[PDB]
Amino acid sequence: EMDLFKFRFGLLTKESVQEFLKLNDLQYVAISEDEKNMHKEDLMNSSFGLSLTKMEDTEFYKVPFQAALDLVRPRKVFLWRGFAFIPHKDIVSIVLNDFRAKLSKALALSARSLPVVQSDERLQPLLN
Amino acid sequence: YDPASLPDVLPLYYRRLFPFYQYFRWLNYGGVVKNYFQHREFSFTLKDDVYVRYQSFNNQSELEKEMQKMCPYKIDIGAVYSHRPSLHNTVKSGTFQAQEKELVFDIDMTDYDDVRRCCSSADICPKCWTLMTIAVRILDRALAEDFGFKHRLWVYSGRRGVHCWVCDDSARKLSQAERSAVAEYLSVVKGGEETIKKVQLPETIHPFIGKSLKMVERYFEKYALVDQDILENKQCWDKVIALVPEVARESLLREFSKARSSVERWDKLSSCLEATRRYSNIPKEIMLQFCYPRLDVNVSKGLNHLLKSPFSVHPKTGRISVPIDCKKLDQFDPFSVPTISLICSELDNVRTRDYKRTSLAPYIKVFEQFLDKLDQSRKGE
Ligand SMILES: [Zn+2]
Repeated sequence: EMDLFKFRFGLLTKESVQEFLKLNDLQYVAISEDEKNMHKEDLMNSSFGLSLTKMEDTEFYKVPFQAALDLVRPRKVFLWRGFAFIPHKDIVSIVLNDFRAKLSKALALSARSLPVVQSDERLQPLLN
Repeated sequence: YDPASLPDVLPLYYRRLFPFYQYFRWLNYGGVVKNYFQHREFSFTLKDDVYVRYQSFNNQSELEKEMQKMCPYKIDIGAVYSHRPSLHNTVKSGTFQAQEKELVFDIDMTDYDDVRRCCSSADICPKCWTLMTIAVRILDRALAEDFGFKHRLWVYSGRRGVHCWVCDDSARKLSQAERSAVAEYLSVVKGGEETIKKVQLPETIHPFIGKSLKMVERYFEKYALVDQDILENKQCWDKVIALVPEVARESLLREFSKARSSVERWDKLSSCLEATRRYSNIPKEIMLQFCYPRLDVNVSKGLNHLLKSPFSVHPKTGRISVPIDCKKLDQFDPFSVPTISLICSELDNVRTRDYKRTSLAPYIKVFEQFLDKLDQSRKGE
């Protein structure tokens, strides 16, 4: 399942990606334009190899710093008030982590709810 | 101060001066989480260097009792575990886990020895304390701006440096990996005694480094050019020459032969470097190598780390580990910090207000303000 999910994420355009990150209340940023202008210089000096105009053409996301460990640790993303401002490869990893947690929990619950299904002969030859 | 007099004074202090009420307010964190104070680890160091850990207590009364009974020379606060440390023998193997602890930093003057000229080892003087004065500002600002930690208690270590306790609920739930990330983010001066150039900034200055250099600049002229006199003679400015590319070194030497003041030598060095552009950050690298705090990532990485308790008594200086008010930082003097002997003399010169008659009072007041802020945050939330 994880493999499949990763592939599908790899095929998502940035817009679609953000849509997904919103629909599931993952809330990984998206900063406003006004706040972006507010921290323009900080953002410019935060992201490596980002040009002024090209930066104007890009939108960042706000994430709790506990999820950007690999970025913060070498100081390649600006931190302000406990949130990192991450531009538009690693994110899939965090998403997958969440997914895996959830899925494991779900499987446990399903194994806990097995007796109700074994009585349905129709579905026993298949599932078993 | 006579350290043979330590065993005489320790009980009285622990009986009539150690602020137990506020101490319990702190470590109990408003009772919100059950077993929070009851699962806290303490460790005691008694006479003749006898060390005990996995000490836990039921409430303030038990703590006051067992402490007044043991009369420990050192008190260290540790993690909050999954169960009570006192019963760690009873917990099934692997089920005894450190779960929460304040995020702590230890800055020790001894780690600055290769770059200070006034003192060495455990000696400190007014000429070198400005380094600590810089650190507290450089670090605390980050902790208040980059990470958003709101409840930060700075404490004098008693002799060589300062500790910081970051006690926000978020900061207490940080994993080991998150702590290591925080430590590495704040850490710039990397390397041991075998490396000469310990700071290599990239072409782009990360905003954090810009703000740390801005903080450094305000103090640099007084600390390095006036007090430390890092360019007094050849034996010292040879180091700074050793920290810059050889190409201009000769050009500098002759100039340093015609300069009478280290401020003049700094002006000359800055001008020469500016004339010489990828090296435009070299002066900043020198300033950082002489001013930026050094952090032992092992102190802050591990959850199970036992750090000197506030209001402890230093076994050698006798000074009290007193909180430092951030606003009045520039007025802080590590040599005027009350010693245990002074506060016992004050105590035997006149129930819950006895400490208000000693020189310890304003520091307990700062601690009380910090705890009031924590209580406001616990309520408002
Ligand atoms: Zn000194």
